[PDB]
Amino acid sequence: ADIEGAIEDYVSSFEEIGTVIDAGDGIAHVEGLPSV
Amino acid sequence: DGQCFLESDLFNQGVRPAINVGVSVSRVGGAAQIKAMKEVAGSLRLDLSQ
Amino acid sequence: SAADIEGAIEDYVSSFSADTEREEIGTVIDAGDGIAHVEGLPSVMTQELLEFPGGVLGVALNLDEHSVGAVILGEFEKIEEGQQVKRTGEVLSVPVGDAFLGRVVNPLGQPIDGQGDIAAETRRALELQAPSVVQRQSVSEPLQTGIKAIDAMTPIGRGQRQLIIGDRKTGKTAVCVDTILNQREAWLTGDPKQQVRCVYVAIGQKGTTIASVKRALEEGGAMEYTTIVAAPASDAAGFKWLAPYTGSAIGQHWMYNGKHVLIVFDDLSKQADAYRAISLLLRRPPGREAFPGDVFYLHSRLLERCAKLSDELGGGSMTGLPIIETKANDISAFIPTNVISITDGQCFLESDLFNQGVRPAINVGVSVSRVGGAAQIKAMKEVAGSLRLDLSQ
Amino acid sequence: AQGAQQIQLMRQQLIRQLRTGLGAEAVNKAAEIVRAHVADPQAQSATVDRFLSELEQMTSRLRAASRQSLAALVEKFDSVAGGLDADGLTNLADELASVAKLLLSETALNKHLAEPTDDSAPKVRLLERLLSDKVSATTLDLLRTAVSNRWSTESNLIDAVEHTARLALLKRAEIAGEVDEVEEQLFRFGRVLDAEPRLSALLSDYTTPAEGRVALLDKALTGRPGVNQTAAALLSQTVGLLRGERADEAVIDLAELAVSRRGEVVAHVSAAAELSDAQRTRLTEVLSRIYGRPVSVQLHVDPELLGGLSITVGDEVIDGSIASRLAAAQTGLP
Amino acid sequence: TAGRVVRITGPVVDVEFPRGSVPELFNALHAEITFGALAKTLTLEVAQHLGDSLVRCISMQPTDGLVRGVEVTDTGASISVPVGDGVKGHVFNALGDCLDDPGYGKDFEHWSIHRKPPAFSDLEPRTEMLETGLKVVDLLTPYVRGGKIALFGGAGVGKTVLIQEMINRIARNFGGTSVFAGVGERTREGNDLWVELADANVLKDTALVFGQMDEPPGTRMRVALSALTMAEFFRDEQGQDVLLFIDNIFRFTQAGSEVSTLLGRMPSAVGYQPTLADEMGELQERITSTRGRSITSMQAVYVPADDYTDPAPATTFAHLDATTELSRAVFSKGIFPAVDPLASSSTILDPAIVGDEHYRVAQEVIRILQRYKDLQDIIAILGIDELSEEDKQLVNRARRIERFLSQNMMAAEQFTGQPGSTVPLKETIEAFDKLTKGEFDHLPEQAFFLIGGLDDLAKKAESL
Amino acid sequence: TAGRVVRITGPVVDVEFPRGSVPELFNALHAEITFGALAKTLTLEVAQHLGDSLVRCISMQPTDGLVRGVEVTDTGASISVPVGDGVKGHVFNALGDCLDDPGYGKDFEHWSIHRKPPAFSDLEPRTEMLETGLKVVDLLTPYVRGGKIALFGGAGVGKTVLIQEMINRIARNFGGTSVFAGVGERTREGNDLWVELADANVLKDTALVFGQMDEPPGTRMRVALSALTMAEFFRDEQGQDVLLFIDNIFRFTQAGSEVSTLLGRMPSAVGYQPTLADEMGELQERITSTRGRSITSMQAVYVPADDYTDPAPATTFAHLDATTELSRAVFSKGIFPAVDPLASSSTILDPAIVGDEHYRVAQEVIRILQRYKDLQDIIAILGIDELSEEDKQLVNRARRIERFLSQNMMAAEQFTGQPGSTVPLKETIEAFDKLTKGEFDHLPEQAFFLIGGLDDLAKKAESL
Amino acid sequence: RAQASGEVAQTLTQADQQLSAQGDQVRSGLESSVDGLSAKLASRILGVDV
Ligand SMILES: Nc1ncnc2c1ncn2[C@@H]1O[C@H](COP(=O)(O)OP(=O)(O)OP(=O)(O)O)[C@@H](O)[C@H]1O
Ligand SMILES: Nc1ncnc2c1ncn2[C@@H]1O[C@H](COP(=O)(O)OP(=O)(O)OP(=O)(O)O)[C@@H](O)[C@H]1O
Ligand SMILES: [Mg+2]
Ligand SMILES: [Mg+2]
Repeated sequence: ADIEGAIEDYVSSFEEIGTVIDAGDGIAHVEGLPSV
Repeated sequence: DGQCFLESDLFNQGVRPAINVGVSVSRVGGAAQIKAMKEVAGSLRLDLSQ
Repeated sequence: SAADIEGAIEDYVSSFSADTEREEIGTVIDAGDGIAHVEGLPSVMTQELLEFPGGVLGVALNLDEHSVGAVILGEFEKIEEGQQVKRTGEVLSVPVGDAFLGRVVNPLGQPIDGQGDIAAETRRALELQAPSVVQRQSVSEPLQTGIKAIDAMTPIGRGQRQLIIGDRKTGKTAVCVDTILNQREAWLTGDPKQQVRCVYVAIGQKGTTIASVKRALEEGGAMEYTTIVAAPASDAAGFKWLAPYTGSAIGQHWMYNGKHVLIVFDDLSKQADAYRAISLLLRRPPGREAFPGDVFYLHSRLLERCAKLSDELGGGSMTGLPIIETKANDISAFIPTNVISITDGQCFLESDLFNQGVRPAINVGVSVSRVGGAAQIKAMKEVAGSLRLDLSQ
Repeated sequence: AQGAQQIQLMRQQLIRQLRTGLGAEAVNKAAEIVRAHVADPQAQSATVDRFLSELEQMTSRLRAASRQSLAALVEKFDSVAGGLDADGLTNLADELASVAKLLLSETALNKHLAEPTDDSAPKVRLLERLLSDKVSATTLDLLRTAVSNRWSTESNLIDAVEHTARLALLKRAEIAGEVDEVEEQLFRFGRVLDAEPRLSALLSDYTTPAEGRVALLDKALTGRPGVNQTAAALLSQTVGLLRGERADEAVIDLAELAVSRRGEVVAHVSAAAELSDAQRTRLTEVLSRIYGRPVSVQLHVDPELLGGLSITVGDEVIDGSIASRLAAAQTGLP
Repeated sequence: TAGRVVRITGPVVDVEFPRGSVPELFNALHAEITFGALAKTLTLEVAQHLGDSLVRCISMQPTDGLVRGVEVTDTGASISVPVGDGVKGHVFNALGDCLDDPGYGKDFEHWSIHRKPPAFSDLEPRTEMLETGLKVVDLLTPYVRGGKIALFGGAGVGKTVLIQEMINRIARNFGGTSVFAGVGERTREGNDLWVELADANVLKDTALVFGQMDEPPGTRMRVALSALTMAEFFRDEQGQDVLLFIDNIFRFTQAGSEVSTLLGRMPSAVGYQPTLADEMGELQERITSTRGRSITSMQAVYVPADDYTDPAPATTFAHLDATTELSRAVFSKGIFPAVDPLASSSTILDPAIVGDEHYRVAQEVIRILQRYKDLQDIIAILGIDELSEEDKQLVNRARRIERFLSQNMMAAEQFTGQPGSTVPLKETIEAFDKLTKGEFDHLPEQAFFLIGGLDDLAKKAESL
Repeated sequence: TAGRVVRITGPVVDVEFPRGSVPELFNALHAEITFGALAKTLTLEVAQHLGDSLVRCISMQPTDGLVRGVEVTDTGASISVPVGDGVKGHVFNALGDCLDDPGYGKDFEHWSIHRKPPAFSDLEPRTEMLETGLKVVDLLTPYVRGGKIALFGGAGVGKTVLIQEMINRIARNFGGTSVFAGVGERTREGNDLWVELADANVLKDTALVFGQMDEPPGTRMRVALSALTMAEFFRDEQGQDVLLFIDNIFRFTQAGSEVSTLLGRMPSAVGYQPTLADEMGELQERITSTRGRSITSMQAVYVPADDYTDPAPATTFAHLDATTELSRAVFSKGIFPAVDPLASSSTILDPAIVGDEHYRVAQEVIRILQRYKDLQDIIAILGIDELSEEDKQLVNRARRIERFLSQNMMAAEQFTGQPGSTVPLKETIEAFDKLTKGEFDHLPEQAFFLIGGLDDLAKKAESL
Repeated sequence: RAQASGEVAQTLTQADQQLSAQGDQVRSGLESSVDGLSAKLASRILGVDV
């Protein structure tokens, strides 16, 4: 139970800048940017 | 073991049931058909197909 | 007599060597249906020959971070999980030499005719680059098929590629075997500039059909200069995918030595099916018609090695007569059109013409030879200059 | 002319059959002589010595992010545990194993902690609010170091924490001076698992509760009075976190990790019979010369080889077995 | 030691074995289904090694009631079937268990159903003609004694009727042994064939193997191999001349496709297994005759959706000496045996084998029929009236030829009542020579239906 | 800093680099193959960034022999090719390595193979006709000087012969530079072209870049870009008129499709890569001419499965000013060059450009041929005599026009033996005006077959 | 053709007889050769003569 509460707090914790983790063929994947 | 093909063309023309002869056939039949019915219907299939 | 029999075994025993080398091993972690994944072998090369315990050879096609996906070239029935896999330290290659004339050989070069071992001169890798644009010369020497239709309308020259394409039972194998038989008179001259050596590659043909072809060649005296690379239906998709390359390598060895070769591939369509099987078993995502994306690169990589080498490379040649079986007379299919675009000309044998009396059933309109007059003697070039267009009209 | 060629081919075929018969008889008789000669212990040792003399003349699965993170975690562990006593190392190991078990069960927490992020503060807060009041300070520091950095996959966090847990017992043995004992005794566990395939396949805690697996282990393998305590603890810890890997392979990898932590590389050697002490030292010296590292030699002596030694280190194998010689002779006949 | 079931996906079962006791491919494994209503000794055939000591196996009996974790014991050898003269006259299933009396054949010699095809050196081309007695077959598709023959067709075209007709023509007077393989066909037809052979006294000379429709794909694909193993034993050990009827061999590839879908292998062109060619060849290459010992095989082939370009027929075409395509068009006209004379072909229809007269008449008949097919485009719209006079005469004798290729078969009696007829090769050649030359253009087309012979042709013409 | 090969799958290789040194997209990496028979330096081109410092690259040379863990070095720049007047008269491969004189261009200026197309500001439509001497091309599909021309055609309908003929007709009478790009075509055709250009003394003004079909997919993708980079150097850095022949541009997209699935891209339409339009547009828009500096581009296009609705030809049609659609129907009819008069089009066929006289004749020919195409259905079945008198006369005109659109081409002397011909545009217009008006209706059809103009038509008519 | 075929068949039969006798004699000699051949093969396999 308390594990679920800690996970809830961690998820509710979330300028915002992300990082390109994957790019190719006109598509780029951007880690981060939780509020995009 | 055999199909009774009901054609829509015959159905619309009033031929009900629309059993399309020739294409329709029974394989395991013939053996299971009372003797009188077989005697009277032997030539019927050929007549209608012609 | 007994002296030679004793001496051969005695020489083998004396030459037997106890040498040991730092061989490196992997372990099969997955097997079935001709594909085996081998964990380990950090230094295995792409398209390297792996040796499985039962003398069974495979080819390492996929090299991932975890496992090496290899195609078993032989009987995969005995490839269990956990078996040791040794690397041959040799890229995919087959033996080559004059000893292959008159023999029937597996795509790996090991004989299956039941006669002795083949005394190969060397080993040629199946993936040597085709002659470049500067290493060739124009196809000018005629290759006489012996068939009036082909030699008059769609002439086949030494070094160019003539796709015999048609439906079932149209005469493709008949045309190719007649071409092979017609070279006996040239062979008997003893002149390497006229001798035409042959390699009849059989792919996915029932063993009795290959036996029929071999009997026809023997009765025509053609096995004296013909090799058969037989990948009969029974053999896994690996052999059926490798056989054209084995035949092309055997022919290329002679080609680069200044000799003229004639390669027949019955059927490149069965090679494409085998490659599709291998790719789908390796779990490559397929392209159109469920074929692997690079089937064109398969048939091109094979056929483009048939070339007329320039005088600086001995002036040899390799004439390719790939055979394609079109389903339902559809020359507009995918693989047929690929092979047509890869080749220098096409002979379209149509069943309708074959039944009408036109034997062999060359649809004059569709058929064409882009070498044309350059692959004909002056006499036939003059008496048959416009024959094909006249017949199409 | 065709008939002449056919009779010549028939003659060649008969020559082939005669040569095949002669070679088959010769190879069969040679195999009989080889088996008779190598059977004597003196000849067997002579072949072993000749083979040794001939020889005398002769994180990998982790991607970039996971590899660097494991390296950094190992560096932090080396810095920390260097000042901890055997009891401290034991506490570190048990807490690391417990948190690894919790992460294995609590997949959501594992994903939350392992999902890469630019700022590690939320991850550290999540780790602290959940474990800071349940585990010791050093273990919490190691967990913070592990979680703060970025991993390629979620499972890699479990792998890293488990690796640190193993290193805890390894350094506990190292300070205790038990390195040789643990190495040899783990090899003995490896042999026992290899000899009992059903047992090794059955220790998979992925299919059953880890408590039951460790209970089976204690009842069967580490319950024997003669086992070294450190090795028993190591293997119990490994099996309780086995995660589907085969127990025999896990133990072999654990022994390899132990010897690597020492620095040496283990080569598995199979021989027709146990070699002499001089043979052992000669083999060790030649193998070290070949591979440029101190080689630990383990003998899997089996009579099937029927002669010289066979060696397997890493992906490389030396094959001097007389059985291999017989196979080569039989297959190489024309 | 014994294994343990870990996954069940329809008739495919994954079994985990100890680290060092993994069974070989095609080994036979035994599991127990203990649920009372359908408890059985499930038989599995190892098909793949998935790694981690797991092997994926194809079930022979339907995996219903099988529970995860049940013990699986490997027999150490592939599925074996009884062999010997004792098998003749009995009905067996895919696994060799006799059906008419279940205890039979346990003590007989057992042969593995998986075997390499005969070495290439032992193969010879068979060219002796097999005079069946059917005009179409004996003229345009001359069957080969010792060669592979096929009867292609869709649903309801006459494949099974032709198979039984060739049983009457060939098997009834055959001097050797016969084997029949019911692969994915009706159990009703299997029972009918059993009673027919018992009545004709041919049963004692034939071994029947049935893998009929209701069975899962495993047996539905291994039944052909079992029947082929009995046929191979008769061919090799006993030196008997063997006949091998297989109805229907397309079901082998269909079961292969189902098993491939269940084994996770990616689908091929139209959903078939990627190894369609390989799995088809590993069987067909075994049906070959060798130098001193003959095996005449006749195989019905299903053409799904009447699509002759489907990968299964396209693959099985390459493994045949004589092929007899049955078409819907010929079947609708009432031209039983339903053969398309143009698509069908034989490898021995060469002047060097069948003779100059036979080849000439066959080629002329094919020419006339090809011209008729080419004129169909105009015949359909405008009719016969608008053709050229030469083409008009050609089409008239083409209709007469097309109808004369029809014959009254013995197997057709049960349908028509009229007894079957046999036409020797010489009479067929003479009759079709006369037909092509136009000597019968004055007779009505109705005279050539199901007539079988020149004398009987004259009889029916007089009747009309 | 150097990378490390991690995964090899056919022509695609994954390379793992350190964190701070991941190569940029389209950079050129160098690996080494040390196996003796296949030893080489393998050029890889980065195509994707997979994350965790992994890049995924296409191999410009076969990956056979490549070993996992082998070092990979970053060049720091995309594949670069030599440019300058030096490239003229020589033969290069896709990487810029000279073939006929190895090491020739190693000291020239090197330009990146990848570069953005000219901005929309610099573009200006081209509306000048390029008279070529072929009747069909000059009449129905006038070619545009400085514009883009394409030769569509199924497999083996004469694309290479026609492109060689147009090389002969344009380059041989043209003072600027010419560039040929043998993208994935037959090597024999390229060798014949090289020999022909050497003999005609046109090679010195021609730069040839070959990536023929024996090469792996990467070379076929990038040979077009290499030749095109040479072309844009001749365009922008020398202000000189340039011809860019590409045979065959479809091979660029096909090579893209071959590596599409290995790169992790889901297939689209009939097996093509999702990025078909994007990639082909990026390549094509570089071929355009900019005001004051013209590239007369002539690119053959292959039509897979002989289906003009295939995505590749359909998407290529939008990048072309002139389109000569070859067809197998015309080729089978014997009307070489096999141009389809109706499906083919040109954007310069406007009465405001070619003149009302040219336009009227072209449109009358198109109308006559379209009516003949419509009537071919009736003629084949109902017959010719059942048509209207006007339609019958139009059918005669149409057959003669179809056969007059044929021409004895210079590069097709091998097909027919007879030498080629050059028909002036005005003579073509007059001849086809007369044909549409019937002044040559009395001559036989064969008089118009493979005849290059009115004088030759009269000579052939008198000969017949 | 028939005469040549018959002559060839007779030659093949005569060879199958005489060559078979020759092979029997050579096999008799190889029977004595086996001992030395096997001894030397074993010596090479083991090394150190023997
Ligand atoms: N020119 C010809 N004249 C007469 N008969 C011919 C001719 N060419 C082939 N045939 C016969 O026609 C049939 C064609 O057989 P062949 O094996 O040559 O064809 P195919 O197209 O290669 O067939 P498959 O795909 O089945 O191998 C055989 O009966 C052959 O004997
Ligand atoms: N010679 C014949 N004379 C009269 N009727 C016939 C004849 N041959 C077939 N038929 C009819 O056609 C039916 C076809 O039966 P058959 O079992 O041969 O069909 P099939 O389509 O080949 O088989 P399946 O359904 O297994 O694919 C027969 O049951 C009978 O109705
Ligand atoms: Mg053939
Ligand atoms: Mg049936």
